[PDB]
Parts: sequence; C-alpha cells; structure tokens
Amino acid sequence: GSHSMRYFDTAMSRPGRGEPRFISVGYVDDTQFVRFDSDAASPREEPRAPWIEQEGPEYWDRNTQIFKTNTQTDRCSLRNLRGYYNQSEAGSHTLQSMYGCDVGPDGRLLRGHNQYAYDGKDYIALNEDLRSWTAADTAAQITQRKWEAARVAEQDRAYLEGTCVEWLRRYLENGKDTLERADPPKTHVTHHPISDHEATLRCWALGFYPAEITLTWQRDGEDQTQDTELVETRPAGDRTFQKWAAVVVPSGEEQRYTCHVQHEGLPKPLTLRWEP
Amino acid sequence: IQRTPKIQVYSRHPAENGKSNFLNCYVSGFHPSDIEVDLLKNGERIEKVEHSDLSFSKDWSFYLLYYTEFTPTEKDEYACRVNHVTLSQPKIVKWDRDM
Amino acid sequence: AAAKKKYCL
Repeated sequence: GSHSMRYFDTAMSRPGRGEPRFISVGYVDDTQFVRFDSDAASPREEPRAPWIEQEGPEYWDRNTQIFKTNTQTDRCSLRNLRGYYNQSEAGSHTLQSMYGCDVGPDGRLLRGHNQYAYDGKDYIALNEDLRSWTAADTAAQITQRKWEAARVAEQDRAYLEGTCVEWLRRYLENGKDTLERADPPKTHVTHHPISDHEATLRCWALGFYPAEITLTWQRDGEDQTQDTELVETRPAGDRTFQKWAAVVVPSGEEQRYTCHVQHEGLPKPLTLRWEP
Repeated sequence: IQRTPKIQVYSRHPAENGKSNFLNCYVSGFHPSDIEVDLLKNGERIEKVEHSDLSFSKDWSFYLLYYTEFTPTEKDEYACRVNHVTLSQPKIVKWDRDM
Repeated sequence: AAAKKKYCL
C-alpha cells in the first residue's frame, strides 16, 4: 500500500517551571518508532518499535544530537512567537510541528510535509511544491520572510525528497512483517433493547491495523449518517485499533439494517446484520 | 483557544470475567496538552498506570492512552477520571463492556 | 541523520 513517515513535535512553555518541554515522536503509518523528550532524565532518541532497534549506535547518537538542537530551536521559536503576538511572559503557549513524507506502493514520493501550529491554530506550512510557504497571519509572515531570506525551503525540500524517503523505504523493508501487514477487523453486531419501542444495534470492529476504516449503517440500503453514533477510532494497546457505530432502531425492524465495513486487511468489504 | 477532551474507557481484549486483560482510557481531541487522567477501581485510584507518548492528530488536537492490567468481574466497577482546563470539575466515565 | 534539522520561527 501507500505509506507515511511523520514526526509530531510539541514544545510547550511553562513560565516559572523551567524551560519549555520539547517532545518529538516519530511514526511510520500508525506505528510509533522513536521518541525524544527533553524532560527525560537523560534525553536521547529512544526506540519504540522492535524493527528500529537494529539501527546501530551512529543512528541513535546522530538523531539524539538533532533532537537536542531541535529542543533549543523550538525554545527560540516560542520566544519569537510570544513577541510576534505581543504576549505576556506569564502565559504558557504551545508550538506543534508535523513533518515527513508519503510514498506509494513503489516507494516513490507522493508528497512532503512541513507545517506548524501555535496554540492549536495553523501558523505556517510548506506548500506541496516544497518551494513556497503559506502564512496564516501577519506574525507568520515574519517567519515566512525570514525563511525566504535564509532559503529554508530548499533545505526542507532536500530533506523531504531525499533523507525522509530513503529512511522510510529502509524502515518499511526492516519492518515488513508488521508495517506492510494489514490486519482486518474482527466484526460483530450486538443488540441492546432501550425500551419496548426501540433497540440499539452496535456494529463492532476490533483488532485492525492500520487505523483507517469505514464503518457505516444502512437502513433499506440508505446511509444513516445523521442517525449513526460513530465513536473515534481508538488504540487497543497491542498495535491494533477498535471502532464501533450504533443506530437506534424500531423494535422488529432490525433486519432492515446492515453494517458495512471497509478496511485494507479485508479480502472483500463486509455486510453484517444482527444475528439473533 | 481550547478544546475539551473526548474520553473512552474500554478493554484491550473482549472482556471475560476472571480473565486478566488491559483497561484503557483514551483521551483525545483536546488542547492544550496538559491533562490529568486516573483509572479507578471501585472508586479508588489504580497505582502505576502507564501512558503513551504525547502525540496529536492532523487537526493538532492531542491524544493519550492510559492503561493498566485488570481482571474484570461481575462486581468490580472500573472508571476513568479526567481533568483538563476546559472542565470545571473532573469528569468520570464508567467502564461499560458494551461500549 | 534521519531526523530533520529545524529552523527557528
């Protein structure tokens, strides 16, 4: 299938409680493989998946150095951001970063990403062209001007088209037994009377990977989008994910309802109904 | 400027009374990232609950999974207690094996 | 290295 590598970085200031904490977590698809936390007693790039453990000492200490420097960079960014928005030194603020690359089944670059949010709001993003920026406001325009002057986009493009794609391909090869294995959902439909007049049908999907899934209910073949309660896809803790969708149905009308499941691990999509 | 957490409490494996399992509390969709999560057994805080590394979704909202070993029974009640800046008081969500 | 060098905003 297609695959992604993404780093998710969070830097958060905490006036009166030391310097801003920096945490970076790296993923291939829905599998975390590294973490770095400046609050760790001994901050270092640490493995969080078995297939990365085979990388030698040079991998770990080179990445550790990048992340230690990134901690300082993000602190610089937070200081600058506070100024751009004329903010007090009393408050806590958050800078988030997402960067990395997507590749197709053949390992070719689909696109790169490098974007930032300040206090939960999009701030600046590298455009899909990997050459230009989109700034959200006049503060981000200051960053944009600075990054244009320093030709930052050219450095990011080189990273995203080269290093990122090269390492993603390497990770996919080393972890092929897991990263390139889609585990289909185990499914069932439960039935819960709520009154004499109505009952809940709940369609379950358990044990699937990756997280992307489509779970829908139909009544007489029509999608019940508005009337379906759909919980957020949630991690089980064993790499897999879970999800359910529920509809309230009139008593006696259960067989008019079908649950439909689409997932990469399924040979064919599923159509389930309540099986009393 | 703030987003309140969604909370789900559930088990790793299908629940079977008397068989060891894992109790999860997944908090998601929140901003900012500071959050306190306790897992409760009959109203009491479970010790040494672990959690995932802080990460976020593409809409920038944070998520964490808190988890601990547990053995479901008919009589024992489990819950997750969450506090966040967006909440006046801690929110308690009870474990229901059907959700 | 695999991780990306970041730039100050």
